[PDB]
Amino acid sequence: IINGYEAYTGLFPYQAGLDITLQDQRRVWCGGSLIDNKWILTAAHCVHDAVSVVVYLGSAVQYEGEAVVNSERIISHSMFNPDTYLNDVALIKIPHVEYTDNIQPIRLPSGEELNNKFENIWATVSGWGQSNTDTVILQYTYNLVIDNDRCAQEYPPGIIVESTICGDTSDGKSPCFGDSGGPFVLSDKNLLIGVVSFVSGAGCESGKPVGFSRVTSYMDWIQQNTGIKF
Amino acid sequence: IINGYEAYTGLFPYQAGLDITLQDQRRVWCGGSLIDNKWILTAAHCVHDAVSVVVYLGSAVQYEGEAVVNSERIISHSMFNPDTYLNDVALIKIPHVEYTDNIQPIRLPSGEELNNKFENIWATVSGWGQSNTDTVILQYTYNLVIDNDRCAQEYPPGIIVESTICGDTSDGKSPCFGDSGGPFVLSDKNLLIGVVSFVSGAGCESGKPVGFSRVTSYMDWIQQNTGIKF
Amino acid sequence: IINGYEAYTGLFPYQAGLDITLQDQRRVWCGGSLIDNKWILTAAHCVHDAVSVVVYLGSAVQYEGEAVVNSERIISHSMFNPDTYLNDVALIKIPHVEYTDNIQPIRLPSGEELNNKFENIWATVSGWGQSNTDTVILQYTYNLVIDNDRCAQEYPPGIIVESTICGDTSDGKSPCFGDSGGPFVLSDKNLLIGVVSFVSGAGCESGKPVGFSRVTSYMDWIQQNTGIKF
Amino acid sequence: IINGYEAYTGLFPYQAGLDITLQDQRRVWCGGSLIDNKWILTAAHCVHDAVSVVVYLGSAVQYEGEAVVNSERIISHSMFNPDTYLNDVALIKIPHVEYTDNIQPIRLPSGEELNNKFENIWATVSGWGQSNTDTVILQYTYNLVIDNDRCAQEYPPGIIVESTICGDTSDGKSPCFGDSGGPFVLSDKNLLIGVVSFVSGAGCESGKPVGFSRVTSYMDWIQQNTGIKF
Repeated sequence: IINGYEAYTGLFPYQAGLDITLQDQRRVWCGGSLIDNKWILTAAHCVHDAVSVVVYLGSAVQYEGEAVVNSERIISHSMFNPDTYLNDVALIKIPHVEYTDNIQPIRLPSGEELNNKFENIWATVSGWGQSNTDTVILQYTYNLVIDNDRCAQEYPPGIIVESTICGDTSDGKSPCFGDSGGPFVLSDKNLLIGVVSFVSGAGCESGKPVGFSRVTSYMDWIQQNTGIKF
Repeated sequence: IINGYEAYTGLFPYQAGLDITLQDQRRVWCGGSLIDNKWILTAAHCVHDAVSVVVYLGSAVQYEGEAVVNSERIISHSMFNPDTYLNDVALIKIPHVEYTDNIQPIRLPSGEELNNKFENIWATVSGWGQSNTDTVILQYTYNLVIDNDRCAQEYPPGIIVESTICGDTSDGKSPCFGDSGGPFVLSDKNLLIGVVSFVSGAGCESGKPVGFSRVTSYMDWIQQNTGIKF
Repeated sequence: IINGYEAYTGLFPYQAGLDITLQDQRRVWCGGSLIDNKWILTAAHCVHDAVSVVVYLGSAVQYEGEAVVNSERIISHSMFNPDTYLNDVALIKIPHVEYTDNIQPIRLPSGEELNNKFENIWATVSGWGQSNTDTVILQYTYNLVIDNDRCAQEYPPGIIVESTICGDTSDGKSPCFGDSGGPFVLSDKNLLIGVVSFVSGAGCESGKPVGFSRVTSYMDWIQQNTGIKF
Repeated sequence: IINGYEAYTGLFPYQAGLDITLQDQRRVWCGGSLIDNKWILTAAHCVHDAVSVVVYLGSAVQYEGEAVVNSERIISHSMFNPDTYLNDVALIKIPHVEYTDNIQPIRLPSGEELNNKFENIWATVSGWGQSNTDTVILQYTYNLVIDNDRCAQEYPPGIIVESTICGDTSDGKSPCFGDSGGPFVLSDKNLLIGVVSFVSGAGCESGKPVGFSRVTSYMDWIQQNTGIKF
């Protein structure tokens, strides 16, 4: 997160830290959201070629956690398109983790929330991605959700689709590399509305909107693959 | 590095820490070696699909450095084979950095050294890869160089080639994920003999040898691409 | 607030901005908390000698508000002691303001919360007081609540009493001049636990605890003077 | 300033903005005049109980300056009477500031000017006091200097004395709360004749005269305390 603020342990109890080992032996970092005792929701671009994932929960300090578990299964969206970031969502199954004061799930949309586009709403994004600073502490910032029409003109045709939700970064506060898969949340409602998916080709300090996977568009996929009815 | 020793600033002044941003926006970590004021030698598997790299020099703390520089250009071996790790070498051109107590280049082999296979010599490998400990301090260990024949027996046929140099990890001391691109050095000679290339399919704690790109095999390529004679 | 972060309009809907004119004609700024449609809770040191107060509500921008009203009456605690800051609480009666999306009351303690000391809890403090920066935007930070025994040793004898609640500023984030009267809140419970009362004689960047009026100790006074049963 | 004109940087290069921290920890704003590279002349009612002051010079924007300096010492008139505003003058010693296009000293009266009462001359008053507009830009207006006799008739007996100089505000243009300590200057002569001292009990919009400390009456005190001869 560029120009973010430091979180303390317990502030974002649903935040997951993912230490990912790829098929090519590289080590990648991504964020994720705890949506159930046994499930983490993240971005497909983070784990589509992952071999294993160490999941950190319950701490603002990177590579630390009140619970540190290994992924049991990775379910990357089958129609994920690497070129357009279309369908950039994935589920990581983990051993049952008991909720505590620092480990709590984030709520997923249901009912009417499924038809809400959340335009012009301030949401909170958090992660351990690149920042102007040198810190291992979880950072966060607020981004205003903009309408898809305005967002679509900031990217090449075809990138911004119905299943995309964008956050404005015109104030210089923005998710950056390493924040991928992280939660975009309506704090008031403890509701997950997006998953950090992509930053503009212009970079994190371009003032361009950041793209997120619109959670309401993937609720069927989530329920079907987790078997959980949210 | 699993079961390694803890380094400190100034101990390995040729060690580069690479914070890599990939074309797919993922953030990757790799090590490298300072071979000239403007050049870093690392593994092709680390940066073949990278768009930019932040280079940390002169500090044993991960993501810290006496000199923090951005890559100006990345030259990855055009004949690199992702499947076999053949020709796993790359160069990162950086803006001229002045050598200090904590920032020094490592010697590259020349003349007769170019014909040495370095069999049965203890070499030092260093990096910030997985260590089974949550530390941000650079680790290192000594691995014995074994002959390619003995090493080939431990890998699928065709993986270990003349341009591969292996380090034995039977002591249980071994480079691991995240150490990729790191230096394999003959300490007493201050000579670079290998670049961390691949771990065994069995993992880091299997006592299997680790493969490195044999530097003597790429000295022509390095000189061709850097325009520097050694 | 020193080393705080910027709030957006609607983030802290209970925050009040007070533009105070004193008996000596000086113009002072203090924060306050909206506790009812007709009442603002602030510090006695801010208004004990005030002639009039302009109350700003509903905006993160200083001197701006969705509702801007004038005080009708000021009720400063009769036993306020200027020398020790004992009983540093005051009520400002204002014309009925209707709650909106950006103007909401903060909840006051009741029942069991009245016996809770809130030790080792992270609370949020906000205001437009002195900051390292040049900004008219409301800032906030988090301070850990410490026990009174630890706090008492950081000040001359007699300053820290039962009715005082302290926040730790050892991380360099702290309320500063102009933040006086502002809210110290348990965000999770939307609960007001303290009113910014005093900074150490050593200043805002001393790392010394900041004293707040412990709201639970003044609930009777509040209910009796507002006539409202919380 | 009520009903004044908007200034801009460089227009009143002698204007000082004072962010004052009081002994009671309250934050107060007052204006002042740069009379020397190391001295600011202001009102005693502003700083008699102050512990420190941040001095803003060279900018028309409140809390901004080409030079932002901290007070080194504050000398308030020892015979200042809070009840009558008698001897309402103070000096703030600051670290030597170099004059620029936007930072220049104002002339102080000497010789014959010391005997001039300046009756019936238009003087310019400036400040960031209350303006019935939410602006952060310095305002100014012209007020006619009236004779003390005419002025005394508008105030309770004994308030207007020989060391008081009054400005008529019958046009509805008047200094107001927050303008305290500001300069009252004969523009064409670049001469300081008064320091904003007090507004009428009737308020700023009553057309009553505003009292200023008559600078010619304090020239001896200023020289005594600054060790500078004018």
